[PDB]
Amino acid sequence: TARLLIIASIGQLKTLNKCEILPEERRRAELDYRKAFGNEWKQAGGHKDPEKNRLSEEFLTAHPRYQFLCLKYGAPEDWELKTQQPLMLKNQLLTLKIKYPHQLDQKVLEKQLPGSMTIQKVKGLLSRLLKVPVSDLLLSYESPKKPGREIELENDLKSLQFYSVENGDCLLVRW
Amino acid sequence: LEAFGESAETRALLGRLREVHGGGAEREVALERFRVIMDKYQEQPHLLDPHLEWMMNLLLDIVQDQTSPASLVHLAFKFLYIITKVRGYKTFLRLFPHEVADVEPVLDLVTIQNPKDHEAWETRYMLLLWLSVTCLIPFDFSRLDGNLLTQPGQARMSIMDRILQIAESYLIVSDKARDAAAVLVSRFITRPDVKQSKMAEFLDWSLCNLARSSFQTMQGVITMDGTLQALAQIFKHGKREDCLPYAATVLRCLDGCRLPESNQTLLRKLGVKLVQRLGLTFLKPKVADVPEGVERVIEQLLVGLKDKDTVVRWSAAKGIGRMAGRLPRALADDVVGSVLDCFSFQETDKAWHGGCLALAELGRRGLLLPSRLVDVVAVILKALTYDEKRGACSVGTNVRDAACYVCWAFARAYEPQELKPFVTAISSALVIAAVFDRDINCRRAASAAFQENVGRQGTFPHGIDILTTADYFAVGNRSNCFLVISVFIAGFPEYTQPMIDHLVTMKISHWDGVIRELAARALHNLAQQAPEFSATQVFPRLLSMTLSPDLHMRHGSILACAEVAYALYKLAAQENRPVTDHLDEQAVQGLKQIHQQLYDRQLYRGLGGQLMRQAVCVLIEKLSLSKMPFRGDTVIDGWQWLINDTLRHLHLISSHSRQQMKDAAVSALAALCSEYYMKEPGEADPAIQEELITQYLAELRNPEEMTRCGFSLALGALPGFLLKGRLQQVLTGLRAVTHTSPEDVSFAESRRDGLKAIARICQTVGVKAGAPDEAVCGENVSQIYCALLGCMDDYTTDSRGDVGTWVRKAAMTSLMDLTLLLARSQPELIEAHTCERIMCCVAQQASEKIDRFRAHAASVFLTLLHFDSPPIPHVPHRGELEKLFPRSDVASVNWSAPSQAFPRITQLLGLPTYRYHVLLGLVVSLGGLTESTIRHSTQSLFEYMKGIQSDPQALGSFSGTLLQIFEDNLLNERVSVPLLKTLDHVLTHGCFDIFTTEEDHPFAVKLLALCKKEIKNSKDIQKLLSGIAVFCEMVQFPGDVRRQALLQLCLLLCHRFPLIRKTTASQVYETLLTYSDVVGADVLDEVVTVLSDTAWDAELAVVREQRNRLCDLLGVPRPQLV
Amino acid sequence: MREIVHIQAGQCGNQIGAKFWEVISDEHGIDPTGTYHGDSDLQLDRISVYYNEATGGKYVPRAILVDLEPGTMDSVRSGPFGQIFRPDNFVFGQSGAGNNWAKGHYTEGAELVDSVLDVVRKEAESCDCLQGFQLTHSLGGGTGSGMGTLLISKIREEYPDRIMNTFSVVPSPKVSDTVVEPYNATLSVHQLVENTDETYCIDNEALYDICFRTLKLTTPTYGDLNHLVSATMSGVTTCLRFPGQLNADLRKLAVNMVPFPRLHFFMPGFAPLTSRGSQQYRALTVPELTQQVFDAKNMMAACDPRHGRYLTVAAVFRGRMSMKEVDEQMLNVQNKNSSYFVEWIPNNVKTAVCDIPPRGLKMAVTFIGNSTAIQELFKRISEQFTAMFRRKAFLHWYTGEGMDEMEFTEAESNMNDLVSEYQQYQDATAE
Ligand SMILES: Nc1nc2c(ncn2[C@@H]2O[C@H](COP(=O)(O)OP(=O)(O)OP(=O)(O)O)[C@@H](O)[C@H]2O)c(=O)[nH]1
Ligand SMILES: [Mg+2]
Repeated sequence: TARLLIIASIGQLKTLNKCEILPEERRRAELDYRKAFGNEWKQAGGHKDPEKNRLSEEFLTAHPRYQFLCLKYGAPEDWELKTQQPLMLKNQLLTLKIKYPHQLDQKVLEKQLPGSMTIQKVKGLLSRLLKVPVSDLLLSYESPKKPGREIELENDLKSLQFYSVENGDCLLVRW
Repeated sequence: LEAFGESAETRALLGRLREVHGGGAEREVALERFRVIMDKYQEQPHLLDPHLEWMMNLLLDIVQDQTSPASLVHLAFKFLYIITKVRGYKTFLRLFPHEVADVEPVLDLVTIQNPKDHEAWETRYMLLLWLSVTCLIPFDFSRLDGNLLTQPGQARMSIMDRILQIAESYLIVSDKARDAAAVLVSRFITRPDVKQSKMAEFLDWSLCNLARSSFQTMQGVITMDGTLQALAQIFKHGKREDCLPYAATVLRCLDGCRLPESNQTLLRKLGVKLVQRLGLTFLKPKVADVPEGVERVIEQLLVGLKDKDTVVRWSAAKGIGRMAGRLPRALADDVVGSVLDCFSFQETDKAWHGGCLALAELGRRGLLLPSRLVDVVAVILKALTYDEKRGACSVGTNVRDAACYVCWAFARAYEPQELKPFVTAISSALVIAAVFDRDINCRRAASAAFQENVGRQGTFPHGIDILTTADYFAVGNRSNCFLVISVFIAGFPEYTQPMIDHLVTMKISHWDGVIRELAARALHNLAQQAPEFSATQVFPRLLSMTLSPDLHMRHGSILACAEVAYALYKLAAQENRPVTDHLDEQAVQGLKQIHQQLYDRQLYRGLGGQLMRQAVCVLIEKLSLSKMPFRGDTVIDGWQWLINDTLRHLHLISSHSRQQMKDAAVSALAALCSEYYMKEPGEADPAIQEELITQYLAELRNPEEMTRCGFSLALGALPGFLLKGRLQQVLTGLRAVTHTSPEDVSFAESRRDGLKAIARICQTVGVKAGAPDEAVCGENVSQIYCALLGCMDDYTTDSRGDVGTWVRKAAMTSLMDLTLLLARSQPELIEAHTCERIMCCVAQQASEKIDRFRAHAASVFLTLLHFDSPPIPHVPHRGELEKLFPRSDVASVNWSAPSQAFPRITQLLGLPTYRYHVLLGLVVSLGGLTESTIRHSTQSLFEYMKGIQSDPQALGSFSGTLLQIFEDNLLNERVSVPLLKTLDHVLTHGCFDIFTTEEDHPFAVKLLALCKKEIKNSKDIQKLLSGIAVFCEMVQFPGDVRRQALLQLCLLLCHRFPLIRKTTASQVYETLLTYSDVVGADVLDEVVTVLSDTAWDAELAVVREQRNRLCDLLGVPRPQLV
Repeated sequence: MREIVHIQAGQCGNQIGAKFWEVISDEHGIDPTGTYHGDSDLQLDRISVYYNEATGGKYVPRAILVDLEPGTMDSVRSGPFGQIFRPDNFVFGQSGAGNNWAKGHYTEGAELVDSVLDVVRKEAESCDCLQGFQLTHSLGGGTGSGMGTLLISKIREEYPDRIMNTFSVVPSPKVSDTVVEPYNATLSVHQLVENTDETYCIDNEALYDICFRTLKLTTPTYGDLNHLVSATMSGVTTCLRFPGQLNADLRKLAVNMVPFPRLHFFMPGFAPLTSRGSQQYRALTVPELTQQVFDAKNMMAACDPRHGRYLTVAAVFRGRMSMKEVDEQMLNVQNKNSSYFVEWIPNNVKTAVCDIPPRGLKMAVTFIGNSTAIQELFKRISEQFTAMFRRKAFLHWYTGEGMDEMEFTEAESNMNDLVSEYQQYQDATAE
């Protein structure tokens, strides 16, 4: 990780530690230097606009070979400086609404299910709730994106994410 | 297909055009629907002839309306084009309109077309053809224009002028519209007025196009092809006195264009076409003074037969045939003589196809003279047998096709008396080919020619008799032509010696092994219709071919000799005479030198060594099955040796021909031992019986695997009279191999073959009650059953997969072969415990997850259960099994399909004795990896659990059996994860909903401890996930088990692997969302938030606090570091 | 300079080939006129592998169109890129086959095989170093699959030292309503198991499900299936069409991905999944792309790699990324003690890097797996073979042409043996 920076600090370094350097090596080291120092370039007052680029002096003294790379392979985008956060269970849950075409007088129930939840567990939950057998509960869904187009959930070993389920969908239970 | 049974659908689809032309998804759907409906009649579109008009008019009232938008008009023209590709334009355009009021409406539509619009090419195609069907009008284009000086300032352009400017522009395009431009000019320049007005202009344009264009620039080649096609069509559909004036300049330009040397197949074909179109303009049409250009045309068309492509050869042949039909009878002989030069020795096979095509074209018109019969025929006899190998590929198919075509064209080229001299060489050729030809196209090509010959002429020997049997459909299967129809044809004396000669000469020396085997099997039957000719003429022939340097020829000749010997022995066996009556001393003397002439030339090495070994083994088997007179002669000692060496070098044989080699060697050994190793009636030779048996037994311990595999089957093929007092040793030697030793761990094929060998030996000797070392008796029957059952638990799993399963297969076919034997001799030997164990093992091997072994097991079970003569005694719930699998339903069952097997196998749980094994076998499928098998097994298991869920007794016994199976396979990696997954599924389905009522059930109290002991110190990710799921499903049981499961779920939440940490929380969330009574509502909004906010994949030290906090909420004691 | 002769038989095969050619024409930088207006040196670095060198710098494809009817041959000739193809590269007949394997393999197929081999040899002779042959066709039709198998056998007999690739397409009831599609599917599989080196299984049931659910299409047509197939094909041959540090050889790739000569069937996948028209959505990172490409949802086959065993895996990325990132990701995925551990990626993936992403996307990834789960597909059609062969339904169409019930039994036995070998090797120790 440091070697790539050294080659990125010198422009005519064709050999380092008794090892020849190729265009592939030069490009790898130049892409790593931009991937590592993009975030700081935004905070230092950087912007892709060729007339709104106003960087400070400390960032230039620490990275005096970052402006040439900005023109060699363009400036880093906003979608390239957001890779430093992990995931939580809160960010895997899907808020859906439970409906019953046979019983419309019932209230609109809402639940939160994981993304990797199999259809078997959902069927078991519905059976334990409505007290209906598992073999007598068929499952479908509808999305605000595709209205009036019902899909079937005949396979039980699959997950909700495989069926392209997303936040905001609505499940329909029949028996 | 008798009629169009989709009229309403097509009508509705056509009517929906006016309300689907604004759609992009529905438009494509309707197009794809119209295409699949019309493609059904692509092989016989004539059935749609009665409908053409109505559909055409429908599509026309949409493109012939003034309120029609461009998009709607484009779909109608696409449909119109779809009907012109299936019926074709030449036949579908005759119904289009042709009234004088359709000349300007169609030319004006042609003048609003976008040439750069590639999406609307069908529109332009349909436009040009319509404009061309409107140039037939019998009036001058001048009468239609009326007055051109009506528009002051700018005069209107004439209709004929516009059409000339439309054709010239479309004749240089790169889409399919250029082909529609070729059909337009053909009906534009070939009329009177246009001929006098624009013919010179169009000719100058074409001569300029072929004077500036090239075959290298892409657009240049586009300009060349279109111009050549237009010129060819004009010269074809053009008057001969308006054209002949321009034939001199067209050929002079084509000669300078240099087409033969150009690297384009289409350009050369069109060029040859244009050359043959100009050639007939110089001669007068005949109905059956030679300018100099005719010689140049012939010299060009005789060089178009040696082309490298068949598309040009066919055109050259057609041109030669059309030219010969117009020239006088004198030049016809010279043309035929020049065309015959294509069949020279230096000429390649490509030149032969063109020559035969030209000969057929000449014969179709009846131009060949009688003097050309002794020569032309002499060539055809060879063209029908053209089949050479040029390196790695074969050639001769097109040659034989053209030969059959020429033969089919001789039924009208000569009188019945003119061709009377060659009805003995051509009838033999046709028949021979139609019978032995390799390709099916040639065979049916020879079948049609013979039919035409016997129909028109009818002078061939037995024409109707040979045509009735060898018909178009009878010669479909090649196997039927070699073994059946061949004998029927040989029944007559006119098709016996020639066919046998053709088979022994070429087919025996063929390059394909299957063809050689088929020819040998055909000669086997043909020898019956001619024993003397096959014993006095064919046998010396094949015997001399066994000494050939060619490997394939040697193999074929050896096979032919063996088959002829077997046929002669079978034929002689009828009259009760020796086989030596047919073969002479010299013949039986040469059958004792084949193997010594091969072993002395070292012809058993290399890739041909296996083929030579196979041939010699087949020959030895056929000679031993005939009782030949080689007893006492040392030659026998040779044959035997050649067998042993094979069993010693099986690993040298390729992996694609070792099983067949071993089987053939075993069969030869069996045929030899039961013929040349018998001292007296019922006894055997003491020296050989001892030496062979000792050698084979000592060979079983060779560390090599293939050697043991071969010697096993060798022992399993010896006769019964040679084991009258050595069974106690052979059985022990075979059982010593069936055992799995530390060194023979991955040696499964050896035991698989030993089991099969024990089956065969037990079947041969039979049962004799009292004689242990002679036959299967009540003393050596238990040991056999114990050795066979010890190979049923072979679950050896290596880097090659579950190879042990193979052995299990040998245990299902072997154990059967023994049982069925005892019932047919001494049923008392079939003990009750042994039969019950065999049945339970068969049940377990029929409830497996693999589909081909499971299917084999069910068939064996049905065969063992459907045995009534006599009925196998001691069958648990025999009546129950019989009612569950009735004989009527077994006739159609897909045991290999899990759907048609698991619901029928799950019912066996009802029987106590089967309930345990059947479940142990079904656990692997319920917890395997196959998705379809898992689904089917789970469905079939729930369908049976639904019948005993409300029964405390049945459900309790089922749970006890499941837990006993789990305990018996404790710490077993092959049964731990699958059974855990099965338990997880059963718990998720809610089958044990009755035990969840009370507290602390004897079932879960020990199931949880067993799961803990199974998952204690486990690194496998799949095992950890299965354990977590089981511990997250077992929470439904209240009592101390719930608190212990919660403590385990808290312990697992803080595992070494962050993936496990996340999965445990993800599953605990679902478990809490499912069962609400496990946690009260006072501490429920405190658990979900901690599980959703806490990042279980972060630092473990930080997650320990959150995890410990979830132990103070759930009420679980907080563990510590021991 | 390794040249590969492209081939495409049947309507579906011709359409897939035309779509793939039109897709790669925009990536290489060759206008439909037949010239190169590309501005990248990397484009012309390996253009000879699929294009010939003619006068005036005009690039001519190496494709060979073949059919038994002319309709589809005419549609491609007038397509957007119908001029680059040579006029004499179009071989066709008139009657077709009729959804019958015997009529498209033994009669019309063997009748037009001569004219097809003519052009095949004419094209092969114009190559400095021929590497192998590629064919695009289907398995639910007569002409297509029949002529495909016949041409494969002929090229194997005449050129045993050449590699063979077949992007066969498996039919599905949800796309076609023909009853004799199982028989033709079983015969083509039997022929390919004997005369093939690589077979990219492209199920027509997975593509339909993707177009219906993922793309959220009301009534998907062949245009939503051919685009996906062409995208997957372009993603597969990314190394064979552009430079790369990884070995981009076809023979070595097949040898590494064909450890078993009967289990040479490969399931192909590609993320992110896009439709027609709308393709510029966002730029997914390397982790997201690797998670989506190995997902059963982005699989062109109806089988899930998770339900089996990973024998060989080949991954190819394209966009603006360094090999170090892919290596670190792939090494951390298999690390059981890391925070990014999964359970559907083996411990050895042949990763590749490229700097030429497809059109409308900044980054893309392709995956090819020799997993045993493909056996499930082989069992999906087999069941149908039992619901017809036992009843002898439509058997007079095959026996009347020349075929024997002995050919059907042999094909069924071969399929059963293949399935058994797959299921047996699926239970091998992971040492
Ligand atoms: N994905 C896809 N499948 C197609 C397409 N066209 C046809 N198919 C499938 O191909 C199978 C057989 O049809 P084709 O390949 O068109 O037929 P052919 O191979 O030309 O054979 P013949 O009709 O006998 O001449 C069917 O199962 C169709 O569903 C296509 O464009 N895309
Ligand atoms: Mg078709």
